[PDB]
Amino acid sequence: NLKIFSLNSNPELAKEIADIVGVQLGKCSVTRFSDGEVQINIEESIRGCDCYIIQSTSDPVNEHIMELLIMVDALKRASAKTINIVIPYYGYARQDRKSREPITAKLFANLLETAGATRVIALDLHAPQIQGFFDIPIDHLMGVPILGEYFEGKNLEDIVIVSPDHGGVTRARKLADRLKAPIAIIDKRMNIVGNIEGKTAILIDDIIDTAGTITLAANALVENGAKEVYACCTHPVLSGPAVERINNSTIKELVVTNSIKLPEEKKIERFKQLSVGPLLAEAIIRVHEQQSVSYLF
Amino acid sequence: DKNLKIFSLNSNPELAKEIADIVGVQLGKCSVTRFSDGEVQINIEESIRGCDCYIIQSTSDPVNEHIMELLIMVDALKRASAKTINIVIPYYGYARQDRKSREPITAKLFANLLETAGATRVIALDLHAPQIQGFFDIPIDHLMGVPILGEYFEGKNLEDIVIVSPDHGGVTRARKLADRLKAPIAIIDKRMNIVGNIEGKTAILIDDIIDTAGTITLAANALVENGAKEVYACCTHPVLSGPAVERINNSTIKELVVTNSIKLPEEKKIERFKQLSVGPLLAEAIIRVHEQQSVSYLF
Amino acid sequence: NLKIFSLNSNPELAKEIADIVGVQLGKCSVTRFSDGEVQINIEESIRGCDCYIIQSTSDPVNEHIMELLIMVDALKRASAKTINIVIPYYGYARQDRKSREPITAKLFANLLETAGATRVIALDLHAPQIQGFFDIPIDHLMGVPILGEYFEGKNLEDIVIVSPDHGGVTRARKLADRLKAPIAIIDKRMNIVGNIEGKTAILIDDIIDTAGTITLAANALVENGAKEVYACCTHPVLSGPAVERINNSTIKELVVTNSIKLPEEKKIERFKQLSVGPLLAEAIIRVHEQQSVSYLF
Amino acid sequence: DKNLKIFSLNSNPELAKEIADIVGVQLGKCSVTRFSDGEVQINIEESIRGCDCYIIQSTSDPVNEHIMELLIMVDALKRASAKTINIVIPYYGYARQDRKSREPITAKLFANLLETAGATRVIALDLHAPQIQGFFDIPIDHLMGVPILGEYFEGKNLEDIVIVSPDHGGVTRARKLADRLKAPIAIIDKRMNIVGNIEGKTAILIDDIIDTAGTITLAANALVENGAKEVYACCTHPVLSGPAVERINNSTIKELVVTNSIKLPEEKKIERFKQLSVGPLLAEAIIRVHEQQSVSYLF
Amino acid sequence: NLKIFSLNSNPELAKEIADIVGVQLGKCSVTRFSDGEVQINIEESIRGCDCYIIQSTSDPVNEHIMELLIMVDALKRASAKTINIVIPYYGYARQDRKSREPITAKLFANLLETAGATRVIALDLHAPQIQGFFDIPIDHLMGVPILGEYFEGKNLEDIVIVSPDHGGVTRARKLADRLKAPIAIIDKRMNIVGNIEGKTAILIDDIIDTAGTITLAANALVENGAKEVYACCTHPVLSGPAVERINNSTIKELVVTNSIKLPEEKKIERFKQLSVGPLLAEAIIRVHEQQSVSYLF
Amino acid sequence: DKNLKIFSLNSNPELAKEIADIVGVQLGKCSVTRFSDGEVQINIEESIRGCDCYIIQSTSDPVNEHIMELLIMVDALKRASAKTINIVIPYYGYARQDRKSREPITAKLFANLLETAGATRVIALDLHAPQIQGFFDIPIDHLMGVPILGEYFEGKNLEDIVIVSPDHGGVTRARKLADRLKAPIAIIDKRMNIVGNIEGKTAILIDDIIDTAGTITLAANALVENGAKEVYACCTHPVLSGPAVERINNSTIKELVVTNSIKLPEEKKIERFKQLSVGPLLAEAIIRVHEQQSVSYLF
Ligand SMILES: CP(=O)(O)OC[C@H]1O[C@@H](n2cnc3c(N)ncnc32)[C@H](O)[C@@H]1O
Ligand SMILES: CP(=O)(O)OC[C@H]1O[C@@H](n2cnc3c(N)ncnc32)[C@H](O)[C@@H]1O
Ligand SMILES: CP(=O)(O)OC[C@H]1O[C@@H](n2cnc3c(N)ncnc32)[C@H](O)[C@@H]1O
Ligand SMILES: CP(=O)(O)OC[C@H]1O[C@@H](n2cnc3c(N)ncnc32)[C@H](O)[C@@H]1O
Ligand SMILES: CP(=O)(O)OC[C@H]1O[C@@H](n2cnc3c(N)ncnc32)[C@H](O)[C@@H]1O
Ligand SMILES: CP(=O)(O)OC[C@H]1O[C@@H](n2cnc3c(N)ncnc32)[C@H](O)[C@@H]1O
Repeated sequence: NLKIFSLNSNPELAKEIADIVGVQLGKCSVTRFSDGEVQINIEESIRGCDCYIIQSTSDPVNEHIMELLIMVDALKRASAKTINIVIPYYGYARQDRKSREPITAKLFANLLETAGATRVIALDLHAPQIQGFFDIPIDHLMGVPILGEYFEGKNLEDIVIVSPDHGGVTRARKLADRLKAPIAIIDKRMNIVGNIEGKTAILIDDIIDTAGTITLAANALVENGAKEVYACCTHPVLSGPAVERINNSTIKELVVTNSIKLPEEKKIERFKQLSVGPLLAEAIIRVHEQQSVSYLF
Repeated sequence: DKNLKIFSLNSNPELAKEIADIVGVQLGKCSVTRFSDGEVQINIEESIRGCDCYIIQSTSDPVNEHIMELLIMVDALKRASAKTINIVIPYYGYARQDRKSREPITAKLFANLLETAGATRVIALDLHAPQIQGFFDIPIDHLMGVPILGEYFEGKNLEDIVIVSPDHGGVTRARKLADRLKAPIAIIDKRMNIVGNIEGKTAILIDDIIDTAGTITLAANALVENGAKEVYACCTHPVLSGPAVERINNSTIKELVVTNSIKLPEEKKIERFKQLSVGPLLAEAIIRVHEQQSVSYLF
Repeated sequence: NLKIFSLNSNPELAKEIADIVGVQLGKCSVTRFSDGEVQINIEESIRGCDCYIIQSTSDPVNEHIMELLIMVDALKRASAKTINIVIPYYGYARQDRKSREPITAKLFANLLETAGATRVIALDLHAPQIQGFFDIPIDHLMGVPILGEYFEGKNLEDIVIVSPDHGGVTRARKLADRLKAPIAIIDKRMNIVGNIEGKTAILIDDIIDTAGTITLAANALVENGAKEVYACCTHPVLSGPAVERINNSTIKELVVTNSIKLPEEKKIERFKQLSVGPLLAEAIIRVHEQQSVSYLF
Repeated sequence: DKNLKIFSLNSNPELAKEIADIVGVQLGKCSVTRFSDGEVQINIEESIRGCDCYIIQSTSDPVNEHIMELLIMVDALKRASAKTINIVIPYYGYARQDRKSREPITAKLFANLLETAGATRVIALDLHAPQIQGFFDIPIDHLMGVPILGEYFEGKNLEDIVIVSPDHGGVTRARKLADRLKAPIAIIDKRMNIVGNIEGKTAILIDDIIDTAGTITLAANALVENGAKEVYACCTHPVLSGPAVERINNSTIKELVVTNSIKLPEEKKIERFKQLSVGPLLAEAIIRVHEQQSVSYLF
Repeated sequence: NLKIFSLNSNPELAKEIADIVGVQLGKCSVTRFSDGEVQINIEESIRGCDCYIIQSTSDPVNEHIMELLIMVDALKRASAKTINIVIPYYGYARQDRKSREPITAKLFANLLETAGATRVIALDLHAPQIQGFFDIPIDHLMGVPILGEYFEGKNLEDIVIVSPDHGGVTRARKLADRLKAPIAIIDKRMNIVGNIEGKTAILIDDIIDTAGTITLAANALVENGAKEVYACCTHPVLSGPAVERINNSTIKELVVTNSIKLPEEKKIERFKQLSVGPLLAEAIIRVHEQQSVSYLF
Repeated sequence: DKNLKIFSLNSNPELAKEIADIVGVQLGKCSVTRFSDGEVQINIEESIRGCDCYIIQSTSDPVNEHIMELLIMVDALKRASAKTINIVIPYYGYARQDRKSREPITAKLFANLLETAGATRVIALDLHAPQIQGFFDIPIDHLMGVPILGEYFEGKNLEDIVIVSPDHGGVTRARKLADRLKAPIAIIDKRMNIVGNIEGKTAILIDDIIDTAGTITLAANALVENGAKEVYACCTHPVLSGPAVERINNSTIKELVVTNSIKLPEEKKIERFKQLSVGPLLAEAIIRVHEQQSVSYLF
């Protein structure tokens, strides 16, 4: 009785997951009328089923958010037993606190619960406490282990983990612990805090948006005598001049995951993308059958 | 009062600017940008603590983007301690998805989203279905727009006119206008056929919304094909998506009358055309609502 | 684990349904104390069962509404697994919009959900959008097909479907499509709009309340040269002088359903009542077992 | 203020008219008819936008009809943008169904219905159970009615009196009156027996409600049968259903004292009887509540 | 799939129950940090299970209330299927009505539902209508039968049941009906109402807190010529000088239940404690398997 | 206005008394006792019907007792018809339990409890996590406390200073202070190691909370061990549980700076120490909030 659907955000990721678990993406239409309104029409009875919806609320965030919500509404109204959401990328998660502004990450939670979600599955939220913005169950998969493993495997010499900013220090520590390495941060107010001479430095953030912060960081590192420089993040937002900026940066290589569907029209040069499909696929099953999900950490 | 702060999001600023000027107030200062990211950014550069904020926004194309900024705004205001957050919606997008099989009822989902976000009340103009009004549990005032069009045509001084309902759902609206003008009604039983006398008459086609202009142009031509003196068309909401304009410019429609509830496509112009403003009405509605003077008086 | 109960509105309809599906109406007392308060006392354990309640909120609407709500409350408090409501006739559905008035159809929805309903099954609501006044699942059975079939079977000549008023046009179309006939409406402000000379006209509304609107319509038709006249509606409210007015009308025959229990003390003369028990009975099962309910349209 | 609009539904208009006159206000104008259909119709012919509306209604026989109109009224008002919708319930029907097996707790369901409909607050008089007060989450002020009856009897100047509790639940209420009159108490341990000295005494029977008058008449007669000087009976809520009147007119009760919280049956009259008004109290309660002057001062 | 947990209130009672039903108290830590905050850490996957929590909100009420709530939250967030609460002693139940005060018994209900409870099982609430403060199902076990049986068994002569105060009369009647005895009350404003000369009197209240009310009652009885005096209550709160006062009273014997864990440091002399474990144990099962719970009255 | 009623529960009365005196108001009269039973008793001896009540309470040790009385108070006030029930929390207990496995998120449960009880809004000071702010849906103003400490140190006129983050989460806070003082930052990468130049410097250790004083003392000593001119330490919330005091009195900390958000242990005194008051700030916050004057101006 398990049905999985993919909306428009990251279909390639969604089929990969579906194949790993072993089902066919649901028969559903997420269409559009002449104006600009979405017309969801579920092409099959899901009465009493456990439906999983896969969707990253990546660019354009508002459109993806709305179709997600409308789908939920369609499912709820159509008598699904559970409506479970799998969000590889939680858009608006940076707007998690306040001088005279909204807290969109919270508004979203509230919208999703209103719409009718039963539970949520997420990957590396910008702030781990966003988890508390919900009152329905939510499982938080972490993504650092994946990158750690790819780096661990690289066998680089005297490496140092670097936090591009003041909020990254925790994440940097998590990765520093894996590779058993020291940490240093970019005190950009721009300055380096910590020994980093002749070292292989790895820059890491949760999201690489405009690639502004990070490229500037990599160059400063080099400018301060670092053997070579790598950069990784979970969510490849790469908006604006991001690609051009990186292709021109000193970054030996950029490591990212497929939580967000890559821009088809512009390619990073030195680059590697790891998949998170295996991880989410495993969580679906484990949640669907009620097996320890904590077992994956 | 000085607690009447009014904001305009991106849907129809010209209309907003107008309703604010008419009222006699400066549009609240508010950063309503989008990050390059596409996510919506909001700064409200003016303490609104304890104020009564009115937000003006049509959820017209693109509906999902406008809906989201509206919601985010509300959230900003609620979190920033506004006293009341009142929504003025000249055009309620998704009002066509008002029932089901296995389909959603987006007009209802929206209501639910808006109340969740934190709205205090709503002001609307000609909803596709008057019962959408009941999808809310917060107060909502529903302004009719027919009177405005009625009046334009009345001063046109036409003779031998018949009001026409393009479809099976328009009959009520057609009646409202037929009354206001003391004219008979006829409908297009498109299954396509005319039901009622219309020979040599000046026919006025009326719908709440003119979207693709498909339904209506085809209607006008059929009228002509059935010997009607001349043909006019009106609606409140000018959605005009797709080939709408081209289709009308080529239609037999002597003239198309619409309101400025939805911001007109800047890049394509109807030829024989007239747009009436609904700013005076909403401005009036806001005032009455704000000071608690009867508004039923409009309706 | 399926239990069905009948309150006081339309017990004959309720037993018919119960027999079709195959169970015994629940052991429950819907009594009254000396004053005028209802005393519900469920004569059997329904702990963990799926309870279906059958009730039309017909005259007197307020009494029927209250017992329904009290029953729900009794069931909820007694640990039913699901409390599902089957409403053959949704009273107050005409009060679905606003000059300075309530929207009772919405207040009701809200009351029913507060009381504890799990879902609703309805037949021909005055306004299809009332369906959206709820946030719990609701299935809307339509009743026109039934009447269409009885008319289709009649083999009448050059028939025309007539909408007694400006709101009936949609319904009229639905029936016009069945019998493959043309439509005409009564533009009562009173006038006929459309060809209807020498035709067999069928008047149709969702409800025939005081029978005012409709009788006056039938006579006007005749007065405008119509071969003969029939009239149908789903819900036979027939309040006031309704019967007398029809018995005196020109209506060759009046077709109605048993959604509302007929006045025992006054009989229409030329008349036919079709049952909706088979339809609802089928919906119960299909909902209870989770089979496509959309399959019935 | 002029924002104190008061409405009366059908339960007890004489009482309502009185509380309005006392306060000094004209009862809000409101069509509160029923369609022939039996469904309840409502028009509120007077903009109440932004006003503070008080609704007066006992949910007495028929309880379900009165409950429904009350709810529909509230809905009308909420949808029509009243500022506050405050309910004044002289008699809270269903207060006897206050706990369970497989039975409902209607007093609670009601609270939940009233809040759902949209009430802002409630004012009540002698609930069958004081803890019903906790079934709400909106503010509720509970007026006691014993003081009123206490005072009538006090000025009667009787001697050698004993307060009697008709049953096991009345003992508290009996105490309240025994105190207010400095008298002893005795109860009817009906399982039927007297518990306490009562010989040659003037006994006063008191219950919150006198419904079928079954319990109480039988009590009075037993008292007499046990040598009591004379017997009086009082209660706040005169439900008097069934054979109540006949039973009392035939009882040994020298006199029955009640309040006008429930509208008296027009077609049958008690013989030896006295009705005290609770209008002055509620009127007072409304005023204090409305201007926010302490009301605990009553209680 | 049934798991039972015990928090800190009455663990002895909790194990007794667990043994009767047949399971092991859950693997969970209800710890404390240096400051004073509780750290709940559920030592095992309960995903999809039906969890029963046993806890009396006895002294200290606020601490016990908070751990209960935190546990619920932990369970809800951890995906329990149902979170069912067994409360042998409902603290704050005397604060059930209002001159300018809170109604804590109601605030509590609201807190418990917010936290995430599915249902409640309680024993002798101070006010039976507290039952209505909830909107989730609640089963109310009564405790008088137990004491009745112990008294019935005692074979005492011409006994009279006594209500220490004006609110106890109902409870007194329930017990008077068991032993087929008459009732009398203490009209303390202090006076006796009813014949009680040379009789064996049994004083009964739901709770014996400071033992003030009751000891003073017993002595008055004696002072009015009563053959001998016994006293019973369900909930042994015994705060303050309670024990000393009773040990010095004329009470031949005090009968109580183990709904509240007895003060380890001070012992009543003439005393008997009956267990309520068998009763609750039976309710767990019957609720868990959905069998008539009403069957136990 | 005279509708600014302020109450103090048991957490930090000296602070409360101060914020009330500063504002210029008499602390609302309210019995806030506990029965011998241990259950909390509440009488509010002063009609507050229609008033705007502010409650001051840190949910410091014992957290559960303070939380419960706060909730019960709110309940009392809500049931007693207060107009607004506004909470001032100098110290938000449980802010450390802000995420998960199989653990609760008590900071969130609390928010949910407070809103259920009936709060209208919240005023807080330096939450452990700024996003806790989003756990609420009622308005909440978050006051930063760094400015206060910044200023003390600024007037100390030190030279060659470095701000130090005891741990991986403090880096932001350290930056805020480094900025306000134009100093560099260094952190303790305790996995224990120093990251950044700190030789011969005057180091200031800063955390939001100093609980067991474990983390920080060990940090100060390591600094010294790495050749730092001298060492100071500051935090907003002085939890000082366990061996905290003893550990600091023995540490190398030249001086410890804290605020009075949490009431100091009466039985044990730090030696080299300075406590700054946050009363002026909250007092100011209350006023701005109450009259609806911008408060962002603080932050
Ligand atoms: C760097 P931080 O400590 O994560 O601070 C978060 C800030 O980034 C901003 N922000 C939120 N949405 C973002 C977006 N899409 N574009 C850029 N930054 C974002 C917000 O103003 C927020 O206060
Ligand atoms: C418009 P109607 O003929 O009164 O019936 C409503 C129908 O319009 C459809 N619909 C909803 N959104 C639409 C849109 N943007 N464009 C066209 N039709 C739409 C619905 O599927 C529904 O079947
Ligand atoms: C004919 P319509 O377009 O369905 O308009 C509905 C109107 O009928 C009225 N109405 C509602 N309840 C009704 C009833 N029981 N009696 C008569 N008409 C009703 C309402 O005032 C409502 O506005
Ligand atoms: C009235 P009591 O003796 O205090 O106990 C309450 C009982 O009255 C019953 N009851 C509820 N509604 C009633 C009514 N209208 N008439 C008589 N008894 C009723 C309940 O079933 C309950 O058992
Ligand atoms: C004797 P009663 O009729 O049960 O009245 C209940 C009263 O006892 C008081 N009360 C509540 N909590 C109590 C406690 N823990 N200590 C003493 N009495 C309590 C309350 O003020 C309440 O109004
Ligand atoms: C404090 P951190 O190093 O920023 O990470 C938060 C951790 O502190 C823990 N925690 C929560 N409450 C605590 C308390 N009172 N004392 C110490 N740690 C606590 C949580 O378990 C969580 O793992």
